[PDB]
Amino acid sequence: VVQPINGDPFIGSLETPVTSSPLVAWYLSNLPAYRTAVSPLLRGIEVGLAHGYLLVGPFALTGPLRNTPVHGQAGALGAIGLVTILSVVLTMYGVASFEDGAPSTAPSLTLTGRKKEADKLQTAEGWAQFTGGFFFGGVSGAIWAYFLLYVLDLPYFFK
Amino acid sequence: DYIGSSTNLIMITTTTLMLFAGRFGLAPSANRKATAGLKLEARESGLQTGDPAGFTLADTLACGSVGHILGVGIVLGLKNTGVLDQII
Amino acid sequence: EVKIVVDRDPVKTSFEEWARPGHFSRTLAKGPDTTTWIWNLHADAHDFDSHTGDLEEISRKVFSAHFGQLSIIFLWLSGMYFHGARFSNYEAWLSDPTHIGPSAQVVWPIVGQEILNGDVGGGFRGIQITSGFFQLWRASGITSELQLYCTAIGALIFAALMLFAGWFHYHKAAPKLAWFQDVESMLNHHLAGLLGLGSLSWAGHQIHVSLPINQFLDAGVDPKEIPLPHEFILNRDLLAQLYPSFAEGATPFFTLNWSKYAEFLTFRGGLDPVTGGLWLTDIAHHHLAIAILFLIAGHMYRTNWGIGHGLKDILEAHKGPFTGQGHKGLYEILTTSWHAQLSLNLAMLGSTTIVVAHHMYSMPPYPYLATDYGTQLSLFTHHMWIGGFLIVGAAAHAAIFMVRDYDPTTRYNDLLDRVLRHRDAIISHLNWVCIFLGFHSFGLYIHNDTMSALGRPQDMFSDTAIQLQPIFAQWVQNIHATAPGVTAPGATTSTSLTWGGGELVAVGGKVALLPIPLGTADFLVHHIHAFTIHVTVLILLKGVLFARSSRLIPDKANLGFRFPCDGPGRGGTCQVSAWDHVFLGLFWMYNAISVVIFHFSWKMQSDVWGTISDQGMVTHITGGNFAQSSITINGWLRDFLWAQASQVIQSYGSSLSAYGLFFLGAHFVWAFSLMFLFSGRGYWQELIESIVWAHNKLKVAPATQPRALSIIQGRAVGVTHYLLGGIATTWAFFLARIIAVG
Amino acid sequence: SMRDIKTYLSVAPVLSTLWFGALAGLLIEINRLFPDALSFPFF
Amino acid sequence: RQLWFASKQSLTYLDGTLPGDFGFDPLGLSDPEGTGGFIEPRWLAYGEIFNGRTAMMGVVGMIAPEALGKVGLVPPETAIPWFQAGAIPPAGTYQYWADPYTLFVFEMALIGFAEHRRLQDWYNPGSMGKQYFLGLEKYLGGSGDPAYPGGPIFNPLGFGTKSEKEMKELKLKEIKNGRLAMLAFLGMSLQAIFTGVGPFQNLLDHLSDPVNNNILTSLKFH
Ligand code: CHL
Ligand code: CLA
Ligand code: CLA
Ligand code: CLA
Ligand SMILES: CC1=C[C@H](O)CC(C)(C)[C@H]1/C=C/C(C)=C/C=C/C(C)=C/C=C/C=C(C)/C=C/C=C(C)/C=C/C1=C(C)C[C@H](O)CC1(C)C
Ligand SMILES: CC1=C(/C=C/C(C)=C/C=C/C(C)=C/C=C/C=C(C)/C=C/C=C(C)/C=C/C2=C(C)CCCC2(C)C)C(C)(C)CCC1
Ligand SMILES: CC1=C(C/C=C(\C)CCC[C@H](C)CCC[C@H](C)CCCC(C)C)C(=O)c2ccccc2C1=O
Ligand code: SF4
Repeated sequence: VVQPINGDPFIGSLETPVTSSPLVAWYLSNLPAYRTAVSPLLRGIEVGLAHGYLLVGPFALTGPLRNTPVHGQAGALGAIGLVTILSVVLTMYGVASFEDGAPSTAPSLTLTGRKKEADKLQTAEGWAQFTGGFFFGGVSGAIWAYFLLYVLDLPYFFK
Repeated sequence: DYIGSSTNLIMITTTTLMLFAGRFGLAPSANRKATAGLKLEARESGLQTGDPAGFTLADTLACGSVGHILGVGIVLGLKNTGVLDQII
Repeated sequence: EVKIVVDRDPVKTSFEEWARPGHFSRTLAKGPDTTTWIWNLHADAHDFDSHTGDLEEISRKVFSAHFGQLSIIFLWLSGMYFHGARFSNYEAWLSDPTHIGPSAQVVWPIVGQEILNGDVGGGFRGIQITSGFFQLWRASGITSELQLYCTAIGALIFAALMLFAGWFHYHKAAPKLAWFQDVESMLNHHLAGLLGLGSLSWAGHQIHVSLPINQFLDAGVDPKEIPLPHEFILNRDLLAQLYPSFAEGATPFFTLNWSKYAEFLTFRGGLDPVTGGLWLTDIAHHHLAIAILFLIAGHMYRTNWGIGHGLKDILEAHKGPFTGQGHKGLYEILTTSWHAQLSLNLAMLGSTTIVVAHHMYSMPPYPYLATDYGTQLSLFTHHMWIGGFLIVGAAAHAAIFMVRDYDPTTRYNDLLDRVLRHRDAIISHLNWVCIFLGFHSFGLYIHNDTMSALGRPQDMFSDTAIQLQPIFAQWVQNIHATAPGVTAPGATTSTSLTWGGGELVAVGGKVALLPIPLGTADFLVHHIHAFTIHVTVLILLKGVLFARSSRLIPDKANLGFRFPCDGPGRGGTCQVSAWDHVFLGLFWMYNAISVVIFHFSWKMQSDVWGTISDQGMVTHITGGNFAQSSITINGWLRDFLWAQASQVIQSYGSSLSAYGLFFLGAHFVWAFSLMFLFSGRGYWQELIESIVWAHNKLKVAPATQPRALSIIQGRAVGVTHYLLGGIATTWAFFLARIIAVG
Repeated sequence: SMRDIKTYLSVAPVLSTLWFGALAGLLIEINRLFPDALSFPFF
Repeated sequence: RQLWFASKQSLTYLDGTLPGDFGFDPLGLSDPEGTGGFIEPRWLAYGEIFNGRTAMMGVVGMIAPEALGKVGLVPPETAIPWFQAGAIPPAGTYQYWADPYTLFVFEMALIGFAEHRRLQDWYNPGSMGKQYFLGLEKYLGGSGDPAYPGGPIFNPLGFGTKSEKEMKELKLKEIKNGRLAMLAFLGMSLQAIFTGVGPFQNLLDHLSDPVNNNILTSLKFH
């Protein structure tokens, strides 16, 4: 079940059931970071929403104010601050890596060898759209989790 | 008396059954190899024996000892499970 | 066929070679030009494989050297028994074990050293021992000094026999190569002849000697009035007065009436409440069953009668579903390389020793052992250290195999190739898991130290705070403690008192064993142990797997097993050899074993050992401080090292002053090693040039030109002195503490 | 031979062992005869 | 030639060249390859013959004191079982003229003279007829075979002269009457352990009423 990658053993890896099964390829090709024919803004928005939604729990349950009546607000604010730090880091990486006007450095070949248009994400403008989407989605996702957990007070398991 | 008891017959039965299995091609032997467990092959003992079937003196003792082991196990299991008297 | 074939008079016995040092080496036999020669002479002495490329000669030398080692071991045992017979208080100890301290070494009165002859009791003055020979001798039924004398004489005769056998089997009749490669017959003889019959004979000794003697000993009978061991043999009435089942002889054995022997063949479990050790009848049944198991095992392989499994057939039959037969070619590899066999055997013996150390503290097999705290601590620590060293040696000699014996053009193996073809993935994943374990184990201690220092104890990880309970261990303990009755109906009590089932055994007003509880601190320290072991594995496995090449040095196998570097280029290439990986692994092994023995010492002193009053109030040695204090580093520094060092540092002026002297000397040696570890040889050779000028000035410059130590020798001297200093420091600390306070 | 055994007894570690053993014996006997000395009292 | 448990490897070197050859080597200890030390066909044959010759008179001398005492020709004090004569102190003793241990040194001197003198002929035959030995050195020469010395001293009467095949028949008789004696010694050694009575006395119990057989003597009393 283990074979060379694309029939080329002399590349620095060998295909396994982990890296070549169609089940993994479908899931990884259905993720926002690999939708090469979608505008960077929406791809960044989905990422920001998901990560901001997930970051609420740790700050709200493990912090130094967990046994106080305002623990939910502290957790939400911690999630928002972390999202701000991550957005700053994304902008810095984009500035350092991509220059204005340079062509995309994304691979232009598929498994069979068919040429494809390069991904717009690996550019100065696409990365900026992705970063703005990530920030907006992160704030929205944090707010949504706070609203669902400590405003409506849905009946969860160990909230 | 010990002779004629339940324990005295089980050992004889097991030893006779194992000897018959070993000699008449029902089990591996010196001149009969085996790989999977059911495949009866045909080896050479390499020692002169009067018996024309290949049964060798070192091949009698193997089945003789297997019979003793199996019979002792069965007898002690029967004694512990109840179905026979603990001391005979 | 399996036949005994030798060669007659291979090597002539002469003194000519003794007068020519370096005779074994073609490059050393010339004589010295520099001091380096001398060091080389000792470094290459037992490397037979490099002396010649002939396998048969290597095998013959190995056989003779093993005989020599057996002769030395017999000398050691003869000395132990003679010193026990001549200069000990064993006879007095036989009459009051709980109040008298064992002693078998005495010193001469010069320069004031006679103060070391301390007051151990029983009208005797000397040095207290912790090897546990007294308990072993009592368990063997020994009651007189004459018997010990006879055993020592027998051991001297055996040592002579082993040395003569070495001489004969090397210089007179040397076996051929086919003799050594009969692995089926060797396995048959060592499984059945050595282990099975050895256990059978010892079980017979226990049944016919040890049990009746210990009956009188525990009955309160003066040792000089006990019947002699041969009286129980030629007078069966005397033996039948204690065990009535000896009246019927061996008839139940052959008639399958074995239940008649239940008097001295039991399945009790637990401990004897008088001696605090395992029941002797359980040990006898154990050795009988083990003997049967090994006797049956030693009939599996085929030698001369066409019956039995061939070893090559088993390996070649299993094959693999992954497009090939993986286990094909291992028989040839394992029958032509001494180093690979040594690697596998060293690993197995080293792990077994750790098992022995763990099992002997929790199920104490000798009488009056559990309440002799110094002996218990000594035995556990000793066997831990031995096992660690053997395991490291396994990696070293596996690397030697990879460098010198691996050859895919003549002896191919598919599994070894497949492993070599994903070494990057293996090593990267081990690296990551090491980082994860280190963070989530040591950072917890760091977090606790910070929280405690900031006045926030309610945010710590502790039993009174955020709890991390080891639920799986508690569940396994509960299963084992309630095993007698359902899953093991034939056993009276559990295998150990530590499992649970509230009950305590006390001998002479001292606790032997009792249940051991587990909490947050135990969870933390167990994950620390996991961290240290995984890191040691990372280093040693990297050493073995990249021995022949890497992305940095494509032709490393041409440089050899033991070489210092390949130059300052490529960014720098110091310590790329496999020998350097072994060198680095020794440090992490030391770290791991030190933490293991510290955990053992503190936990046993805090939760097990202690005294008990008439009403049954247990007072522990350190009073249960482990649970709250061992969860910060400051706790280990203050409540363990600083508190328990008092005995060793206050020992001057008493019989324990030698331990204070060794404490200081071992700190000295440890610090001395750093000079070798931190520096390099160019500086030292430059200094030696200036010193040699001065010697030349006065016509005293030697012909053997002085040279600094080689780079490899510098590293070797460094690690050797580091380990000796650290281990000896801990040795003195433990022995003074446990002897004074226990 | 006697020549070869005399040659082997003259090698450096063996001769060092014998020399240091004799010296240690001499010092031990002297300290047994004149013990606990901090000075030279004869003259 | 009745071959007994003869293997394929054993038949190569066993070809009826030695007296009493029947071809029983189920282990191969007499294989000619890889010889050294003691394992060697000449030494093995010599050792078998010598142990048998010793066992002959060993078994004979361990029975006469009891039977001859029973028949009424030896005083009852002297007539005792063999294992009660002093060789095994825990199993009875007798007071002889000097000592249980001085007799050992007296015996060992005389036996060591004979054994050390016999060992030399095995190494270099005929070397005992050279040096002066009170005039008896002209007879202690040998024949050429250490096992069969012969000569006037070892053959005062010519029972093995004027024929050749008769000598082979006598060697074959010696092999049988020596192999029987070793098993007899083993039997009389085990019988005393399992019964504690004189071997000659044990004969009558089975001879008269064959009821007290081995099964009744399996409890292994003192
Ligand atoms: C002192 C013992 C002794 C020795 C050294 C020999 C030696 C020999 N026998 Mg002989 N025998 C001995 C006793 C006996 N043999 C026989 C029956 C035979 C036969 C039928 C034949 C021989 C033959 C041979 C020769 C070749 C076989 C061989 O491998 O020899 C080397 C073998 C050994 C040195 C084995 C030694 C074993 C050792 C004495 C005992 C080992 C432990 C025992 C298994 C258990 C002992 C327990 C105690 C309590 C008794 C060789 C000269 C063959 C031949 O051609 O002869 C001319 C042959 O055909 N022997 C009997 C009667 C049962 C013996 C009884 O004591
Ligand atoms: C049942 C027979 C038997 C027994 C008891 C032994 C015993 C031993 N063998 Mg083994 N061996 C056997 C058969 C046997 N062997 C056979 C058939 C072969 C050939 C295939 C080998 C080939 C072999 C090798 C190549 C080596 C051993 C070694 C050893 C030693 C391992 C260390 C140990 O546990 O010491 C435990 C110590 C003791 C129990 C105390 C010593 C007691 C005495 C000396 C035991 C003598 C056993 C021996 C079979 C006696 C033969 C006598 C006869 C030739 C006159 C040990 C003494 C190793 C060793 O160290 O050799 C020196 C070793 O290198 N054996
Ligand atoms: C106390 C001394 C010490 C320390 C702390 C380390 C640390 C380490 N060694 Mg080293 N080592 C030492 C002595 C030490 N070594 C010595 C004396 C030798 C010579 C024999 C070596 C030889 C050696 C080898 C040969 C190897 C290591 C490896 C490692 C790593 C193990 C992985 C791990 O746990 O990652 C987790 C990290 C830690 C446990 C470090 C502490 C982190 C703290 C608790 C948290 C910090 C919080 C936060 C980030 C603070 C930020 C502050 C901000 C202001 C910057 C780690 C970086 C191995 C490695 O690389 O494995 C992957 C390895 O192969 N060491
Ligand atoms: C350097 C001294 C020396 C030594 C160590 C030996 C050693 C030996 N000689 Mg040699 N010999 C020597 C000098 C020596 N000899 C000299 C100088 C000569 C030249 C004349 C000879 C001439 C010689 C001959 C001709 C023979 C020997 C033999 C022997 C062997 C005897 C073995 C034995 O079992 O003896 C057993 C004896 C003892 C262990 C000593 C017992 C001593 C007892 C207690 C003395 C009691 C005396 C008694 C009171 C006297 C009165 C008794 C009466 C009342 C009944 C032995 C290897 C014999 C041999 O085997 O040759 C192959 C042999 O035939 N030697
Ligand atoms: C007289 C007298 C007197 C007084 O009173 C007392 C006294 C002193 C006691 C006495 C004496 C005695 C004596 C001297 C004896 C001797 C004996 C002997 C020698 C034996 C052997 C004996 C011997 C013997 C048994 C032997 C045996 C053997 C055998 C089995 C073998 C077998 C075999 C063979 C073949 C070969 C193959 O491959 C293997 C086998 C199969 C294994
Ligand atoms: C001659 C002949 C015949 C007959 C034969 C016979 C009759 C045989 C028999 C045989 C036999 C009859 C054999 C046997 C054997 C046995 C054995 C070999 C055994 C073994 C055992 C063992 C080894 C045991 C063990 C044990 C013990 C000790 C204890 C515990 C348990 C057990 C079990 C583990 C016929 C007619 C056919 C043909 C013609 C000829
Ligand atoms: C100290 C040191 C040295 C110098 C140390 C040396 C040369 C060791 C000297 C050992 C002894 C003292 C040499 C003399 C041995 C004689 C046999 C002594 C004869 C006199 C006695 C009998 C009294 C190195 O060469 C070195 C090399 C590489 C890394 C680190 C270091 C390093 O740290
Ligand atoms: S510093 Fe030493 S070990 Fe490193 S490359 Fe230079 S010589 Fe080699």
